[PDB]
Amino acid sequence: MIGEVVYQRAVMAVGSLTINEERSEVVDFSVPFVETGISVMVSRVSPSAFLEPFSASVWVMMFVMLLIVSAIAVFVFEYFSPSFTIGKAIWLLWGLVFNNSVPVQTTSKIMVSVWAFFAVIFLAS
Amino acid sequence: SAFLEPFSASVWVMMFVMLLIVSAIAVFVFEYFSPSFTIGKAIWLLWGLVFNNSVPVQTTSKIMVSVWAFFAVIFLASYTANLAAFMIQDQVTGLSDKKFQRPHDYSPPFRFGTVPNGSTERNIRNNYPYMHQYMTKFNQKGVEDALVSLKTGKLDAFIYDAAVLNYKAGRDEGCKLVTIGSGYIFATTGYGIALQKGSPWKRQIDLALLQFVGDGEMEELE
Amino acid sequence: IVTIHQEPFVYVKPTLSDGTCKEEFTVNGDPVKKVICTGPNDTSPGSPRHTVPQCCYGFCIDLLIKLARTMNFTYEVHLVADGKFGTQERVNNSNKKEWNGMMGELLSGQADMIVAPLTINNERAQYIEFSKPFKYQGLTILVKKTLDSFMQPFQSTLWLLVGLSVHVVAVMLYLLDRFSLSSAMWFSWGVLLNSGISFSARILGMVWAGFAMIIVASYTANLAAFLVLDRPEERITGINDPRLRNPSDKFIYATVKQSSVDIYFRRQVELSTMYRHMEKHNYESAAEAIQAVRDNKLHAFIWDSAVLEFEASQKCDLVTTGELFFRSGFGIGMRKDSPWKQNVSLSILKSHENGFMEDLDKTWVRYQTFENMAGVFMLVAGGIVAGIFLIFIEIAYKRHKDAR
Amino acid sequence: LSSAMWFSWGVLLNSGSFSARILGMVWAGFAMIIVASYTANLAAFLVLDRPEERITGINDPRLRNPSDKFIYATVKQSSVDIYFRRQVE
Amino acid sequence: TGELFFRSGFGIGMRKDSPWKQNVSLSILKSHENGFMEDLDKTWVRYQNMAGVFMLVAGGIVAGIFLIFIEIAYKRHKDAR
Amino acid sequence: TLWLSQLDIDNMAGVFYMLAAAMALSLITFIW
Ligand SMILES: *[C@@H]1O[C@H](CO)[C@@H](O)[C@H](O)[C@H]1NC(C)=O
Ligand SMILES: *[C@@H]1O[C@H](CO)[C@@H](O)[C@H](O)[C@H]1NC(C)=O
Ligand SMILES: *[C@@H]1O[C@H](CO)[C@@H](O)[C@H](O)[C@H]1NC(C)=O
Ligand SMILES: *[C@@H]1O[C@H](CO)[C@@H](O)[C@H](O)[C@H]1NC(C)=O
Repeated sequence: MIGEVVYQRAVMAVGSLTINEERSEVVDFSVPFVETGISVMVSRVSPSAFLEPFSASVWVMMFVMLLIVSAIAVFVFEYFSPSFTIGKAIWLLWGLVFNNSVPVQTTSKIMVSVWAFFAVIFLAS
Repeated sequence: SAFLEPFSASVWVMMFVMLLIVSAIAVFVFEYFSPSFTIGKAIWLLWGLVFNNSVPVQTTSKIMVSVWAFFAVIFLASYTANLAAFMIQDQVTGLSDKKFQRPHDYSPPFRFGTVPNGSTERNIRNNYPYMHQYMTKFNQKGVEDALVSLKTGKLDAFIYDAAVLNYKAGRDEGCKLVTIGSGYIFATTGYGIALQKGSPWKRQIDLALLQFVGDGEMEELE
Repeated sequence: IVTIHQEPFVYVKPTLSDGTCKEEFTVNGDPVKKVICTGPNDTSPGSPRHTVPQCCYGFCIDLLIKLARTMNFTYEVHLVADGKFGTQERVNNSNKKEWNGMMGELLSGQADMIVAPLTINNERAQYIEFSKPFKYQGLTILVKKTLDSFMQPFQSTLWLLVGLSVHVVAVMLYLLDRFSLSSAMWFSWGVLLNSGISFSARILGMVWAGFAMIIVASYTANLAAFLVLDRPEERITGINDPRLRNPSDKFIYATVKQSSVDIYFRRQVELSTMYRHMEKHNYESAAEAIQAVRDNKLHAFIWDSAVLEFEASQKCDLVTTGELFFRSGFGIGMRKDSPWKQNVSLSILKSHENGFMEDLDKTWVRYQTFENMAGVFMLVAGGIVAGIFLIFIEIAYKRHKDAR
Repeated sequence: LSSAMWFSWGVLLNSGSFSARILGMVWAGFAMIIVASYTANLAAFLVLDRPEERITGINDPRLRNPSDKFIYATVKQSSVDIYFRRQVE
Repeated sequence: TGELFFRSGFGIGMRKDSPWKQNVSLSILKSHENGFMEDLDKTWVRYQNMAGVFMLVAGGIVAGIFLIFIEIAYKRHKDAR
Repeated sequence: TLWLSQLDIDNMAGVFYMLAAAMALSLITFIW
């Protein structure tokens, strides 16, 4: 088409041809009306779950919060004895975080057991 | 009401007879698996398998209730999903309702108005005498006055042209005003164009209008 | 007067031994007016054409009776021998835009007036005059209308994998017992499935808590996917649907014959590719197209909105798609020399204004588990018998071992 | 007294003679309906964008219908002014 | 917000009688051919609810587990004076 | 304009993470 225009065989040409330095110098052109250019075409719950793309994208504040809340619960459970810390408190907490624990069981333990409400609220959220 | 089809379980056919038979089957299998007490233990285990958190109740005979527990928890999850899918979201049903005949027989006095010197009043004059007489109490000076009266609660309904009411409902601020559903128009007609009788312009005006309708030139304007 | 066969409007039935039809009352209790109508037994070509008189009735004949009562008309009902609405078609003699079908019969002088669901068309209006329409309706499409995979929509091996997880904990509990039996696997199976089943206890608690949280997370992932997501599979939006705009042999759709829809498509030169595939799926009448759609021969059938919605109400297996396009209304077509145009228009307007059309609509137009859980119920019911049978077998085996 | 309330809350709040037990089992079963409804309501109110989903475009009803509650304008007599002045609708 | 409308391009304002218009257009086309505009865009233009409720609930529960406990302890002391 | 579910691999990754955490916790019991 460009060669046809060059040798006076075509006064006007419209064939969706591109505009570059070489074509512009050889033959004149008017104001473009459609955006175009050089591009590359390739083939087009799938993303990551249980991680930053799913929830807790920053993945630091919540990560430390879920541990410090358990630490505070263990500390207050120890302080409420007047039971014990470390293994017993950790086992009790990890048993009360969910409502399907069988081997989990005056008023201090019952008062700490209200953390099951927080656990179920967190599960619902 | 409650525990019916409107409440949940939009099917409501299979489960309302399935629950009793599955409970009976569970009782029978648990009383057969003694090598126990039917009322004292079978029903308790059935309730403990229907929902996870329950009362602390207890060879492979008692082990094999895991399939029933899995079926029950799957049924509960499916019920929750169905309720979630059903919880995501109109009584005149036309001019034949009894309210238009006896507006004053209800506890709240129904107040409907029209615009006189128009087509609606002319139609209702020759079709419903007493209804028109009651309507004359709530005459409106214009479309805007009736619209603001209906929006503010002064009027309970407004009878008028279908196209104007549809336009107002579609572009209403807040979408607090709606027409009588869709297709409930009493006297479905059209606007058209008025011409003098015997004029020689109708013979081509009608053809041009029908050509425009056929060519699709009317849709974009609408 | 000649009319065309249309089930929502013109019911045609064979007559009884006396040449008439049974006198019946509608659901509302009103009499069903029927008339004796002359027409061919089979309008399709290549058939033993017999002009036996059938019995025809419906909304159109009721409107005709009303018009005759209001105008002292002595109607003579006739049926279109061609069996089509008719338009300008080229059959022979080169350039010949001659009307055929009902329009051709009216123009030939055989018919004096037409009462039928005849869509108002500009080309028809050029040579015929249409009175004020008695109803308004457009064009839509008719098409036959998720959680069957109760276990897994895909990757069914997961049920095994989580089961393998039980192993990777069961053998664990034995090891702690050796460096401190047989119920570890049973408890692992029945911990989430409630059925009543120094640091070793702590490790057991933590490991089973992790297993339980993994299981509940998997169950939430599986069930929360079964949600409000659309159950229908890509319902036709309407005339602007890209699938309709891109004709293909995999998804075929066409009209019935050279009706007003065909004329509208002919005028719309944009859908040139649509016409080529449309011409290959024509049908003799609307009933054949409806049957083909019910038989899944046609993916979708484009036709008048009123007929399609009436058929959808009558046959719930087929549903209507598309909002509205080519909005028009049925009207009475008469020759330009007929002096009844003003009378017919006034009578139709008066009848529609006085609520007669509402009564006509009510009498004729206005009319009236699965693998989600039944599959798993059947599976568990079948498995219970096998389970109790194997329980009896193992009890007998234990008794034999004890006796020996 | 007081211990009975804690005992009942241990079942209601998932914290872990037959005449009372038969109705207690029904109460425990119904207690799960409350939490299921709470979870369903939270999911329904969380999956839906409560505020407006931004401006769709030129044909947005907010832009096509002027209102002091939602003001919108250009800066000055720039190219946007000429582009709008070209259109008449 | 908004996908796109009134798409156009930024132009170099020049007078009609200015003889540099063709040279400017050729230079711009040559520069954009090799990606100079892309490099300039990269160097100048191409630059870089749940938490709140979670924190509120965590604070509420950690406050309650102590406040309700001390209230119950005071009640026990009153009942066992 | 006119012319022109269930779990995934990361769930298994999280399962691996929790299994590793459980093994790390149980190492203390094993050595004891
Ligand atoms: C309607 O017509 C009556 C005469 O019957 C007249 O008094 C009244 O002003 C008219 N109202 C309007 C809004 O034109
Ligand atoms: C038809 O209309 C004319 C004028 O409107 C009227 O004189 C005539 O009586 C009408 N025909 C019948 C049969 O009523
Ligand atoms: C109806 O009109 C015809 C005119 O063709 C007349 O002979 C007949 O008497 C009319 N019937 C009645 C009931 O007026
Ligand atoms: C434009 O570029 C050409 C390149 O050869 C040059 O000869 C010409 O002088 C330039 N135009 C002006 C006004 O300098």
